[PDB]
Amino acid sequence: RKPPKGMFLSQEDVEAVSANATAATTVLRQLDMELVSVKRQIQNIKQTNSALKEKLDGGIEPYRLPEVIQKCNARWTTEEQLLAVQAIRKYGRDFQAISDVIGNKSVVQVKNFFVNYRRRFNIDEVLQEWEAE
Amino acid sequence: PSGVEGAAFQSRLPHDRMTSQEAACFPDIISGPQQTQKVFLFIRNRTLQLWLDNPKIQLTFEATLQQLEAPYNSDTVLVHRVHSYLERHGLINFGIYKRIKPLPTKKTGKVIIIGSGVSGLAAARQLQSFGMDVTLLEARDRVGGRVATFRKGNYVADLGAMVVTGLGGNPMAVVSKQVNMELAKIKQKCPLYEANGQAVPKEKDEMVEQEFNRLLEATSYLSHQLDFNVLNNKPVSLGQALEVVIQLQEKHVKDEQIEHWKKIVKTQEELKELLNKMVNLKEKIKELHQQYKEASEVKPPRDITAEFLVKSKHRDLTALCKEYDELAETQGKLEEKLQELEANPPSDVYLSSRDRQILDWHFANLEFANATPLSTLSLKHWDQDDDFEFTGSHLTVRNGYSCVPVALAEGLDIKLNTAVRQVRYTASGCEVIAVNTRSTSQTFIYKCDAVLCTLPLGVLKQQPPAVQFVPPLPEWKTSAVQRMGFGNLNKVVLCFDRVFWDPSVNLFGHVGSTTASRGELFLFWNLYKAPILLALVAGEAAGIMENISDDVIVGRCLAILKGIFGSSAVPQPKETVVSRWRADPWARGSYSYVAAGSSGNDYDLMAQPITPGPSIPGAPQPIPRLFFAGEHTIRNYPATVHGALLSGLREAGRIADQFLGAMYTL
Ligand SMILES: [C]C1=C([C])[C]=C2C(=[C]1)N([C][C]([O])[C]([O])[C]([O])[C]OP([O])(=O)OP([O])(=O)O[C][C]1O[C](N3[C]=NC4=C3N=[C]N=C4[N])[C]([O])[C]1[O])C1=NC(=O)[N]C(=O)C1=N2C(=O)[C][C]C1=[C][C]=C(Br)[C]=[C]1
Repeated sequence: RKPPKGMFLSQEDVEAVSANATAATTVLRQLDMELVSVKRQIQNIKQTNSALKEKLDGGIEPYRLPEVIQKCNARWTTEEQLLAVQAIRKYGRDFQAISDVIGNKSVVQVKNFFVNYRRRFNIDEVLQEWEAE
Repeated sequence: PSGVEGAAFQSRLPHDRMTSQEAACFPDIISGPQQTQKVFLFIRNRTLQLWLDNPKIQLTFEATLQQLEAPYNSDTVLVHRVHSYLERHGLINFGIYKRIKPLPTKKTGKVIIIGSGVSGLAAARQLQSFGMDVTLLEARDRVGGRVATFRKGNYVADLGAMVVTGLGGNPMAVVSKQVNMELAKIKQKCPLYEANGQAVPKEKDEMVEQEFNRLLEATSYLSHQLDFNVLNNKPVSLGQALEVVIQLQEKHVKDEQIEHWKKIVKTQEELKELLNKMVNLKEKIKELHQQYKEASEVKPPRDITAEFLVKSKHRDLTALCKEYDELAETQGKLEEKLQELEANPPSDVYLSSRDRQILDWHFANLEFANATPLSTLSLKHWDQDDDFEFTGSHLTVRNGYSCVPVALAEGLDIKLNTAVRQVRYTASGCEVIAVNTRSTSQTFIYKCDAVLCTLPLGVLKQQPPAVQFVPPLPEWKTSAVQRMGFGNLNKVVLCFDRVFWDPSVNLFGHVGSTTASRGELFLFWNLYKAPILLALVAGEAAGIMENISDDVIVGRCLAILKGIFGSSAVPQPKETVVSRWRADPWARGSYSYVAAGSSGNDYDLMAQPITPGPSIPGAPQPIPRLFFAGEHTIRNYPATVHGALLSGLREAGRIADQFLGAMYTL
């Protein structure tokens, strides 16, 4: 029914190795080589990759900036509102970023802000200036 | 199986079915009612049993009826027909029995039998008992032909056949009861020893073997499923098939390694992408921290755009650190996932140098068994005789196989030292012209009704002809003779004054160094009472080694034997013999095989008798005159003693039918 388990033999594969006297040792060399021709290319990329690991040397440790650990808040200070308005100019609709930047405002308060002050801060205008970049 | 059905089996017959040959003797029965068929069948089996249970004395129609029971011993016309059929075709009363009904008063018809092989001998005894006048012509100064047994002092070794292949349904079983044979079983434990003389270890041994068996199965698959039987006109040999299978097993081992390492680059090529995105992150991160520091200079209280800058760069920065952290996350995983792949690769090779050398010994054993290079066997057909394998374990003839021919020979008219040279067969009869092998100009002429030819196929093959047919055999016969294969296989008999091998071990193999020499002295047999070792030359070696002198051979031998058992365990041998069957003019080989481009059907062609044309034109078509028996004429049991012996039983039947008529078929 089927070739004794393991043993490999398929219709096309067989016509391939019998086409002439040395198709035998031809298809076996084209593969012996495709092997070295990939083993080499590994050892190459291995060295390329081992250079890059030298560049990432020591990680990014000495450039981290301590955590902005700080609680939320309900009132908008004139301070906060100005920071907000600028974040919008620079971050568009990324309410997440805007939040982090202002510091003590939740990703929601932010979107709320967007509607209440939309009127007085021409937030339409601010957004379309960000869009124009 | 056993009982009355035990017999039918032990007689190579189906117990619950009528054979092709019964259908012809008994067409009335088999075309008739399912009911009588069973009566026939029972009578047959019971009669066989009767014979089998006591094959040391003749079994008569008298004694048979005697021991049957009603309802079956009612129709005595039938029981007679049956006992007669079995007697004629040699299923009962064959070999060496004690005869009850004495030998016919005057004899009828005259048969000249060529060759006193086991087949000839077997035929001769049959016809003689059937009341015919028989004479055998034998070129050699002894009987048994390809059953030769070296005898000297106490040394006894066969350079001919030496194995009996299992008593389950073998006629030799019957014979071994009739004749003094010491049958001894062959313990199939066979240690191999590498070229250097170091025993190959169980780990390898068993794993190589089963690859061999797996390789054979493989070839069978190519033949029956993938229909790989002809390669641009040339028909495929088993060797061709085996190579194509091994090639494909390499081609796979490679295909593996490729898409393994090919699966590594693809990963490295990810690690590379990562590290680039990861470097250009450090770049920006480094370059931002700078700016943040600059904008942090501007000492508070700042206006808000300057505050915004500080706050904003501090996000932008930590934001990109979150990114670079996760890329260091990935980096770590990709990097264990390469210790994964680098740790377990697939297999390095299909077979090591040392493996494909042991596998060769296995291929050697297979060549030994077919007497030929695997590159000559027919793929489709080489093992057609398979389903007829006897049960029971193989044996050897401790006191030498000749004991059998010598016993069949007893009471027969045999002319030794008589080489047949021409067979003339014409409408009114045959004449056979032999010469004396000793002084060859001295001539002999034997005239007879029929000629039974047991010339080995090697002999029938010779160019120019060693025997001449007049008129020549028809092209349908001679083509069967080209087409069939006649192999070769030699023996070396080593006679020592002491055992120095493992006494309890029957055989052990030497592993040659090359494919080309895998046949050479590859296997030794411990078989006999005296200290004799027996070594085989098989396959491509067998033929080549015939052109090398005995001394050189016995040398290469002792060497191999010292290499195993230690350089001074092994004395000079007291007596040595070296067979050369291809060179032996009355054999010209060892036994047949199914050559590529043949088929078992050629064996049937080999056996069909020849019928000479008319003398006077428009005289009626005669009787057939020339008959054939022998190892090469028995489709289902070729190349064997039992198989010859049967072919001879067969012809005696067919000859009697022709010349004494067939009473039982009415
Ligand atoms: C060779 C051989 C060896 C070495 C081994 C073996 C063998 C072989 N095998 C086989 C047998 O042996 C055979 O087959 C038989 O024997 C055969 O028989 P036949 O047919 O009968 O034939 P022969 O015998 O040959 O006879 C013939 C005769 O003839 C004569 N001639 C010729 N010519 C002439 C004459 N005459 C007159 N004139 C003229 N011209 C001659 O001389 C002769 O005699 C085997 N088998 C078995 O069974 N067993 C064994 O063991 C064997 N061996 C081995 O080892 C192996 C094989 C086998 C196979 C298969 C099987 Br299943 C088993 C085994």
